[PDB]
Amino acid sequence: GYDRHITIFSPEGRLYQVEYAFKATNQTNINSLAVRGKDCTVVISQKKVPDKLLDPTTVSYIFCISRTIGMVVNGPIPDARNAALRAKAEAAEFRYKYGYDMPCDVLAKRMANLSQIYTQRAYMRPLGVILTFVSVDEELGPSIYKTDPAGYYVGYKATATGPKQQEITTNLENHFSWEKVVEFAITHMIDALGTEFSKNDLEVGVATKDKFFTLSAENIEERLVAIAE
Amino acid sequence: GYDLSNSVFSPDGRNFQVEYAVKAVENGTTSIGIKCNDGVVFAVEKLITSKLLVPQKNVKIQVVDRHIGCVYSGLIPDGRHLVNRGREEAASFKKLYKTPIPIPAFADRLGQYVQAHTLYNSVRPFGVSTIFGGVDKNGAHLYMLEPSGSYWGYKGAATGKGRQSAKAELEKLVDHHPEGLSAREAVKQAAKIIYLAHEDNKEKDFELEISWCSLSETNGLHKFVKGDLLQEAIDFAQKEIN
Amino acid sequence: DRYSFSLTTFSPSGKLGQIDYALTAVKQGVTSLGIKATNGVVIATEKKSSSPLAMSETLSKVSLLTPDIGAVYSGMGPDYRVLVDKSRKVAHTSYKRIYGEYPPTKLLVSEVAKIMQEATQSGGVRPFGVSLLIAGHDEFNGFSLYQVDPSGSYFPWKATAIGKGSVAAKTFLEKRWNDELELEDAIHIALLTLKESVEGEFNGDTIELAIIGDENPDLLGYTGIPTDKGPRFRKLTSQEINDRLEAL
Amino acid sequence: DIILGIRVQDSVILASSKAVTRGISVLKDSDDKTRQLSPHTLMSFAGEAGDTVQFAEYIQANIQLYSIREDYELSPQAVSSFVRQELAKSIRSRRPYQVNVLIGGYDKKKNKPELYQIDYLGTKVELPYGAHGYSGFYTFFLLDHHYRPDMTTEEGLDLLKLCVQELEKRMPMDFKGVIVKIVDKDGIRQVDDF
Amino acid sequence: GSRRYDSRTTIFSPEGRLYQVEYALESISHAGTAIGIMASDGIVLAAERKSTLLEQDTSTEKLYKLNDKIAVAVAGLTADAEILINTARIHAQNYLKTYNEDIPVEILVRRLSDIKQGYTQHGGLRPFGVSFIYAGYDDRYGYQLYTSNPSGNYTGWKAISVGANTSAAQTLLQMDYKDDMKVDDAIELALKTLSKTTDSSALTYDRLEFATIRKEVYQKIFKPQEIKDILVKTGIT
Amino acid sequence: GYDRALSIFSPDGHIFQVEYALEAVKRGTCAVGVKGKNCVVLGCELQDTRITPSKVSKIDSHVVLSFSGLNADSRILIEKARVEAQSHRLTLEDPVTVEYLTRYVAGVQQRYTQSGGVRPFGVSTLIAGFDPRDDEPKLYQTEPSGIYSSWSAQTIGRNSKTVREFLEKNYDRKEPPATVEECVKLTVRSLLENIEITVVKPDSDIVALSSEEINQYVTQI
Amino acid sequence: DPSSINGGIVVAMTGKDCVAIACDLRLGSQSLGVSNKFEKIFHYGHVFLGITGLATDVTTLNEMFRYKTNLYKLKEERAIEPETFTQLVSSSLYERRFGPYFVGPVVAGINSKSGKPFIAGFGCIDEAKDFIVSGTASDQLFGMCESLYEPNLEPEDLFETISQALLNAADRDALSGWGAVVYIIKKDEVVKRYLKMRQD
Amino acid sequence: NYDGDTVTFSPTGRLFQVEYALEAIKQGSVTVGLRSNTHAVLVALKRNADELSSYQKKIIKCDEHMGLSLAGLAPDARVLSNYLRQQCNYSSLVFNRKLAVERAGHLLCDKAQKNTQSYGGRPYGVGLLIIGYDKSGAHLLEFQPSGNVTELYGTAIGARSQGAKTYLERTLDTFIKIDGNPDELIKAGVEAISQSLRDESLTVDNLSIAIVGKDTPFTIYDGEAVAKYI
Amino acid sequence: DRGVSTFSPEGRLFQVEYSLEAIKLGSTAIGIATKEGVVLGVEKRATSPLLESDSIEKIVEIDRHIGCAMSGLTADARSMIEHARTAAVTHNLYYDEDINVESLTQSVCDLALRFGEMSRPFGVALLIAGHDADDGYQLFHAEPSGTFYRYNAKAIGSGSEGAQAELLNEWHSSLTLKEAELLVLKILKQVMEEKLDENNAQLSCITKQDGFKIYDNEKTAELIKEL
Repeated sequence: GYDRHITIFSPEGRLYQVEYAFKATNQTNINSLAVRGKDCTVVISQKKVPDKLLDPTTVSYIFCISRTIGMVVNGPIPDARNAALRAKAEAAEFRYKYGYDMPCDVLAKRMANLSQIYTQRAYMRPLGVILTFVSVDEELGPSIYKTDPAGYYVGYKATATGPKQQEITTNLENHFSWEKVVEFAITHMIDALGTEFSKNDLEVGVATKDKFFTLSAENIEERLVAIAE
Repeated sequence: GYDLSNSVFSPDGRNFQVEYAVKAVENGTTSIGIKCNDGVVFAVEKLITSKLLVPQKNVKIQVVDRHIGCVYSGLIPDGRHLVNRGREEAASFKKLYKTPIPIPAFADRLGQYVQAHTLYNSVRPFGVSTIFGGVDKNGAHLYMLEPSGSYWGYKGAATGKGRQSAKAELEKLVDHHPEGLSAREAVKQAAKIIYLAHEDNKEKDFELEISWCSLSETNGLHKFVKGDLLQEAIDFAQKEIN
Repeated sequence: DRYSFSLTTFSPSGKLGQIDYALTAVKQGVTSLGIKATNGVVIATEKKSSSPLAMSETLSKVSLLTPDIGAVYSGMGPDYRVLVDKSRKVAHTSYKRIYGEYPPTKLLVSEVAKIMQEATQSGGVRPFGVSLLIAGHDEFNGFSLYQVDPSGSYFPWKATAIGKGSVAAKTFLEKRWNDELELEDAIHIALLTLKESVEGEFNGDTIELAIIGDENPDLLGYTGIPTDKGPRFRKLTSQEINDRLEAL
Repeated sequence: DIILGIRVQDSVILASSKAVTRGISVLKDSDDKTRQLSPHTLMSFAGEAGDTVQFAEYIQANIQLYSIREDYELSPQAVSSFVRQELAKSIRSRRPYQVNVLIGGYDKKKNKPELYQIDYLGTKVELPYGAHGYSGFYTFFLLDHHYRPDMTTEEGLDLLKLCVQELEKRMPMDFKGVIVKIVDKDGIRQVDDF
Repeated sequence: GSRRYDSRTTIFSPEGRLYQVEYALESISHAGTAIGIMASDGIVLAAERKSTLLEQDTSTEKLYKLNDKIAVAVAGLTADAEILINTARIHAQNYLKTYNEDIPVEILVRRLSDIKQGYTQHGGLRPFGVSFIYAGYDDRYGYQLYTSNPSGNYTGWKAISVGANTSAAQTLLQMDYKDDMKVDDAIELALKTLSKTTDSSALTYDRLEFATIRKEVYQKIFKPQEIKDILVKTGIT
Repeated sequence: GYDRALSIFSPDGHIFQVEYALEAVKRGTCAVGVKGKNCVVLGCELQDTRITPSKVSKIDSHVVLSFSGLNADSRILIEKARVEAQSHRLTLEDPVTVEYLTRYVAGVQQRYTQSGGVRPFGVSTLIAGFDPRDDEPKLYQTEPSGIYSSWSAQTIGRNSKTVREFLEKNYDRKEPPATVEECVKLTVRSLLENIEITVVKPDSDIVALSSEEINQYVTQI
Repeated sequence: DPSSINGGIVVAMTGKDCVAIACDLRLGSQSLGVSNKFEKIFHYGHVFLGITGLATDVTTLNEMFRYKTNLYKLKEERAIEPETFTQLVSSSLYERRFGPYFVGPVVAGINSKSGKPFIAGFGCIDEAKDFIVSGTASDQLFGMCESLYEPNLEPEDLFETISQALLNAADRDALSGWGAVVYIIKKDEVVKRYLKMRQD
Repeated sequence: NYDGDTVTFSPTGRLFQVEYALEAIKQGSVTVGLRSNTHAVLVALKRNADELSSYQKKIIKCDEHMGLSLAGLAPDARVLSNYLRQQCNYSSLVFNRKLAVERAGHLLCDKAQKNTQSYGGRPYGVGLLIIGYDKSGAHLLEFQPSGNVTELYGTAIGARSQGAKTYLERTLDTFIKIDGNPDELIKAGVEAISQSLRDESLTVDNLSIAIVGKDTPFTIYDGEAVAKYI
Repeated sequence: DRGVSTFSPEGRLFQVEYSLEAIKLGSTAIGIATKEGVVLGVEKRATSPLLESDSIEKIVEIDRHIGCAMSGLTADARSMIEHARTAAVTHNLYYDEDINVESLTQSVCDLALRFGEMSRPFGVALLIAGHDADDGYQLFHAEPSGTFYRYNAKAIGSGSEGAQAELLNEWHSSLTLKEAELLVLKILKQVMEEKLDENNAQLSCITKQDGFKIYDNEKTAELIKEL
């Protein structure tokens, strides 16, 4: 009866707490998509701020892990911030230990291993978040690596996360400077979700060769205007 | 049967113990925060449970370092525990570095601490929601931190029993004053909002406590509103009821 | 951590329930097989992708443990990943720091099985949900192929399969295996068995195959040391698998 | 201290000096620097004042515990190995035991006497005769001359008496005579009239 | 807290029994049969394995050397047994390092059984699901045959069987064992007892692990060809 | 560390784990001890007899310990008792008295009944012997709860109630068994309601009777 | 320096399909000679090990290596080889880098598979092809070996060479002597010989 | 389902173990605290298990300037008073400073709160009334197991404390202005505690009174010392 | 299950109440404090005639002027008494003076609630009797709940319910020491199931001059005759 309350095996060989963490990843009802250009990686995340008392510049599910790595999280923001702090510490520690910046895939494996530990030890619950790491690796180029509560991670050509991740995923499959990549991603998210975006409805992160950065509301409005033309 | 332990996901992916802590918060007295053009104002309703309480002596609002004010609703001892952690954190930041801790950094530290209390079944979630903020080198910041560890920046924040009416009044404030409120008029309006929200708890008398941290009025340090300004705000609130 | 008691305990029938459930998780995993020939061992598995936009090249289900030892799994992938990390670390610390050489296959298999049994008996941990097929070569035992179970039990095999279609694959290997098999014949039999096990597309991108065979001095990365032989573990590329499938 | 050991055809004879000196005065002139480890094993010790007795009783307690636990007696070889291991552990501890011991015992299964010399560093060696420190400087000539493997207990005692006489004549201290004990198949006995 | 999920492995039953120990014994009762026979001139260890593609010539899963003079037959979980066997080997080598003598069989058996008992009284962990048969020689008692179970009890035997069908095997041993048999007669007896207690229709060399200790003492773990020869000569073939 | 409170009070004031350890003791084999004027005689009713340990164990040269219940737990108790006796010899220059050793063993047993993460020993011990340089016989008993007491004659194990009734009707505290023969014959008669006999005498004179002597005693009875 | 407390020397030589290892037998306590039967050469299977230095350290290391090689044989089901044993010795010695044993170990043996003679000196491994020396007379041994040694000596010639080198180095060393033992090691047989030398 | 541990919230947000610890106080004997500007008074009704037994100590003295009275589990009160004495000791040692009553109350607050959020412990089953005098004057603090510490003019904790508390509320304006006449404040406290009796009357052995003030060190009256106040 | 340190909805610890009900099954112990001393008497309750009743130590010495009786799970009583003796000796070592009886009782009762995940509270109740210059002859009743009271006369154990009422009837401030002995013996004879005699009951007393002493079977028999 308690196989559903701690991460031990069920008689069917399943970890119900991990599956429920997967369920928790969609509580925020936010959809995100990541696309790689030939030179840059772009993450578009929905920015839903319904309360008018909120300061919108603080509502953010995109984190700058290091100079080159950015992370977009699908799930509750406390677990998202926990994962962000851990990833930042891991990146800084890798730089200290090995003399060079941690690659995006190494960090993704780092966090997936932590998730696996939470999956195997009973006193640790899984974090109910999905972590998408993006960077332009100095060896592998633009990179998307996505981690889930199960400790599973893999690299992606493009990826989408959220309640409507299926629609965006099939849309990208049908399709299959960084400003053009951003415009492509925004247009494709509009088409997949069937909803026009204002400058306040979107979060944009861009991983380039020298740095990862996030666009401001003014930059997002500029990209929306460019799409309008 | 998923609500008996802290770190258990329900089949829907919910943590029911955090929701129960939120219920405990909702049971508490109403506390608000208003971000003015150059500072932050904190106001809290202090219920007078008995005539034997010493007036102006059971202080609820707490200072962290010299520039951060914290007010909370729900389980007051949990709020004091959180504020003790926040003071330790501000001291550690001011020892490793030299600047006073920035408000967003302090908010992140408190959020990490509160979120760590939802990770294990050997610990209980915080039974408070904390409105905190202050003035740093980047201006004024206002945050509300929930039992889940979630926190956001706010133009105006409210928790407690009369949180809905206080939120409506703060929304009216944000609508009517896009230019940015002034610290003194913010104190007056905080008094007004607390008095308005007390109507949901009219069965008992209450004492109004206000504090503020303004770049101009208080020189960027958190100070309690006392004396002439406090009485002026009280009279403004009393008049604004009628 | 207040979990200091065992989560795996005996039942009134003598069963260890968590180990049985880990075995059930293994049986639901993707089929992976290993065949031992006279001059090599071949381990093969299906690469099942979660999304068509996933880069399956980044997910390696076959791992090098030592230059002459490789591993494949069926079951829970993250468990295999952490087990592979621990196995490489143990193969270095417990053996190569002491004796200056990589362990023989059986000793590494015993160390991995020890790691698995520790998860079986220690407090506050579930067992690993993976069975590993570990293929290796050592100077004194030659080529060997070992299956390690979640309980920590390991067994040497001439040929075996684990996972979703392990029963049919094992029957086919019983039909096809013989003690005079060459490495190329073993690879052909492995490809046929995996063809019978794989549901959808059967090609070099959906199949991961590695061999323990001849030493590869071209993969050593340096020359000038006559006694440094070169790795025997070799993961076949998608191009090589496609070539061996076109002339199937 | 002065410790002599001599293994003869059927027994081991140990002689230990009687004097205890601290600073300006000879406090005791009848000390027994031996401990019975087992009914057929005896250990005599020399070295630093407080370390010798402490180490000896620790060893004796350990050997007694083994004997009770197994309802069996350790062989003299095993006892000497255990003592050597203890001294080797001590020599690299926070404060080593500065104790030199002679282990004389009778192996009831081999029916042979055994003598082992172990110094403070932990160098063990099986000897027909032994002495620690400067003691062998005044005795080794005589044993090298007159020792035979087939010597009886009486001849060994005469040789020990001659060695003690030589030590009394040329060593520049007064060790106040020796206490003589014999280990054989009948157990451990003391020679008072030496 | 974790109190809800604790199974309380180290507690008594109202009848004074230990649930987990009894369940581990039940587990071993389904393991392959291992037999030890102490003859006048040595000890015989025989174990029944429990596929065509299995590398039988390499598999050593029930008989292990702990020493130059001590061997164990294993019934139960093989990985727990491997842990215990490593500890036993290290303990025997520690004894040899300390005393320059080979460890007596009883001391080693007692140490292993104490390790087993420790998991039964404290720690909250499950018992080892292993039963051992120790065949050993030492100068004190000569050839000795002990057995130990998850509870940590160890007893000395002239002939003993562990694993599946212990009752039938012990009945056969009681019927046919003599104190004055030679090692060859003991080997024959072990093969006959295994044949009449196996659940399979026939007993073949691939299903058998065999070991003897004979006098200096010599441990011989039989190769498959030697097992085949002994099967043919005994008459089971 | 595992520290769950396994031995706790039931609503009726009982510690169930200690009661169940007592049941485990009552399922033990036997330990009959008959104390006389000069004798303390301890007895019990394809196995290899050479290497199967005798139930009576020497804690020191003068104190022996018989037990009943779980043999594996008894091994740990006996090891602790022997180590304690050796340490007492080492540090207080004196061999343990029977009461001191009994107190130490009962203290270990009691400690295991109120420590977290452990279960009580399912062992009751009959501790017999003589104090150093003394001659009055001692026969103590310890139980899983930690209770220790002195007895003229006591039995533990299966048939303990019947054998204790037999002793209560045959042993008389007015006139204890006068000779070693009387001690042994009373013990054998109690065990006859296979026999092993150990006689504990002062000055560390502890001997187990041969099978011939025991056969003569049985035939006389 | 604890190595000079006890004295003693060990020399190993390679021949044609054979190795020789030789040592003196003196166990000394500074100038005083205590034992003439302290053999410093031990073997674990077919791998021979000579240890010079502090005698208690010699005994401790012999016990440790017997322990480790026994566990190796139990785990591996095969006897350790001279190269693997050399790695084991190096790792064991550096396991006590700041608590070192005051020893000089010399490995001699023939690899059972390849059949090639193997000798080694030391934590840093000196895997020489001609000779290894160790002890208080290492300079005398170096002179004698560098003068006398020639490659591919037959076992009899190798015995004579190593014996003469050892005897003449021990004659010029105060703390070495009181007898000598030579092991002529081949794949099929190992011969142990005690040498007649000066007893001063 | 939710009352078995202090680490669990009820579906309505309640902590049941803390409430049970409060009920532990409600089973205890009534003690009354009240203060004027110059003096703070503790009045306690000591309880005896048997008429052959003595009356359990209700009032504990910390130092010359501070003391407390307890209602509920006496060992918990002793633990808390030992911690309070340690805090005052630390203040005196490190700063040569008398610990303020409010700061000591907050230290008790933190110590009590630590047992309501972590598993394994239990809430303290005692309530305390702490009176003290410092540079800011007379102080009366009510401590609760939940961690709540309150500064009051007057208060009563224990069984039937509601009558005493109601009387103190009615008398508030009178006794807060008593000022420099300690005997009258003690008298008012005695009337307050007498308002909480049901059957037994205040006797020489029953009544225990403590006082601390401007020029009054913390003194406890027991036995015949309270006969003038009965 | 439930935690050992849990409160009941009525504000009482479960394990403490269970331990008190465990105490209720113990052998009876009676203590009477007078101006000349304190008399402690216990019911031996030997389980068998072969049990040597002189080995039952249910009255022990804590210090020269402090002794106590025990009732309930007397195995826990030994640990409590060892702690008490260590406390008294440590007091004499640290302060060069004998410990006060009330201070000794406090030191003992400090262990009472020091349990939780000690696995359980003690299952024994003590009657601590002692003398000192500060307070004279004193008698305390220590409980596993951590509470203790000073008693003029107290009875604990199986027969405490009627014994306490009888002590209420009989005790007065002018009782002499011999009257206290007779009263203790009378109450024991009243409440003991067995016929009271010098082999199934024990007496002890604490006086300033002679300290803590246990009455021998001879002297106890002479006192029993007086009834």
